Amino acid sequence: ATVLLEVPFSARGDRIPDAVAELRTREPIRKVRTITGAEAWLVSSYALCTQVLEDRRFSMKETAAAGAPRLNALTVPPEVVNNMGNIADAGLRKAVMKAITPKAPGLEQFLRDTANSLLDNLITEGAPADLRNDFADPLATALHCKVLGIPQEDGPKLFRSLSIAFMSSADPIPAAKINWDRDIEYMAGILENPNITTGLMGELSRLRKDPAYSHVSDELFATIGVTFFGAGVISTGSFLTTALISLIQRPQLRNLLHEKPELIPAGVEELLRINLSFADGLPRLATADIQVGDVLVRKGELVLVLLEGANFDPEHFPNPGSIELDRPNPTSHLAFGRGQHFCPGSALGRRHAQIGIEALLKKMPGVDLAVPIDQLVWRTRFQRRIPERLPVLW
Ligand code: HEM
Ligand SMILES: O=C1N[C@@H](Cc2ccc(O)cc2)C(=O)N[C@H]1Cc1ccc(O)cc1
Repeated sequence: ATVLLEVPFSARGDRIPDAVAELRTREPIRKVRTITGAEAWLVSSYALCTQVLEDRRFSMKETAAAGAPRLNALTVPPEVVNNMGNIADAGLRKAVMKAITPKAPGLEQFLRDTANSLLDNLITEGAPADLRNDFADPLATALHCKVLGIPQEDGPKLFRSLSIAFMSSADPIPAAKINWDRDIEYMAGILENPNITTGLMGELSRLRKDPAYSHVSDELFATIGVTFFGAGVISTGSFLTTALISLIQRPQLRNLLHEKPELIPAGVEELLRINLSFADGLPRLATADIQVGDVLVRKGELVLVLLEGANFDPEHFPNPGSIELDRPNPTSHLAFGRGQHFCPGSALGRRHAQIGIEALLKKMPGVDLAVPIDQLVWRTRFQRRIPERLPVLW
């Protein structure tokens, strides 16, 4: 006798498990057990993943309902599971979106300058270099401080909340609340700080005192700062780190992008498509009985949308494991999700990775792993797959 298939399958972000293609072929929606002991439906084909993400009756907000089957324990207050809905209801969606585009004057130059400075420092120090802790994550952190309008020197402490905030735990995490409450206090102080006049927080600070927003809560304004910093920094730092591994393990592609940096955007789109950074399926709770393939999902059941299930589906992306720069459907992957919850930072995430990779290939055209790939240490019970250190030489 065996127990019900458990998720997630592997914390390794450098290879997709054979099980994903097996499930997709044989049972593209099937029952699994999560780390909390709950049962859930794991969806692993492009067609079914898109169906679930495009049907609002599969609800993110409702995953926070008391007594629901859970993927993992909340690390934020339950109301924050409705974060984007709260932002939209407050009439703040357009302003938040506008503040986090990569198109602000000087922002891309700041990204380039920061990436180049980080790389110069690594070169000065000598190989081996850690491309996660000393490149990708600081680049993500510096970017988000700039985007938010907050001091660069405040980034590191905010960043250090993230190894706990983005845990994927069976049980509540006391440290997550300590850090959350502290980080909220910090953002509340930022809103009251007359020096903060630029970026997302400068704009929220002005809107907070505009009569058209007088009944939006201070709680929401501070929450937007903490959540956009955290989701943006964890997602961009983790994606760039694992994309760097994908590229290092493809010297022919690495050389092509070095020789023809104008192909970097197409390269980054394929790196997004094959990315294994999301450690868990995207969770939704059914709010009605809904037919998904061969399964009638019942009201109150948990559904997990496996992004790599969709993104490696050969019926949508032929030769799915191969990076191909000339696909006819290159942005149709689900790396940024789909539907109501489509990533609001997608353009910024693309630009962070493009500029990071452009700078790395210019400064370190000979970049390679400095340890056998199996020696990377993959973070466990986390909402992202990332190596603890990424040692390289050049
Ligand atoms: C390569 C980088 C990124 C990747 C791969 C990524 C991926 C995703 C995905 C898959 C979702 C959908 C989650 C779901 O449907 O349950 C999402 C949502 C979200 N992301 Fe991103 N993200 C990235 C960068 C960013 C950035 C730069 C920001 C902000 C500065 C951001 C903020 C958010 C927020 C607030 C949501 C929730 C949206 C909603 O619920 O409507 N992300 N992201
Ligand atoms: O619960 C939320 N929390 C925040 C994201 C977030 C989670 C934890 C944290 O410490 C900070 C931000 C949100 O914007 N919306 C929801 C849904 C969500 C969760 C994770 C994620 O990567 C994206 C969306």
